[PDB]
Amino acid sequence: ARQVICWCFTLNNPLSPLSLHDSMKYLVYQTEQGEAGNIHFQGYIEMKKRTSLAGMKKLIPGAHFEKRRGTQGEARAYSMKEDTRLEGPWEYGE
Repeated sequence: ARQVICWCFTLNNPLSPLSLHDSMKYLVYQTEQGEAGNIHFQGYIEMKKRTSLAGMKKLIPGAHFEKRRGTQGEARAYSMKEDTRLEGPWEYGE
């Protein structure tokens, strides 16, 4: 059994809410307040396994993603900033 790292990305001024992916396994995101009255989405997403950024970007082409593992396992606790947290957290998928 092999484990994969979560994908940390940030979506600013989203045109719509995210959803589960047939390729991924779990979906986690939350809404935050910032950059003008508008809102942004922030969370972690775990893909199938051998899925590059192309897989995630395919769902939301035009966002900031990071697979460098800047929070591999650490995002399970901190996740996002509660001080600036607006909505969530939210879990979807398996």
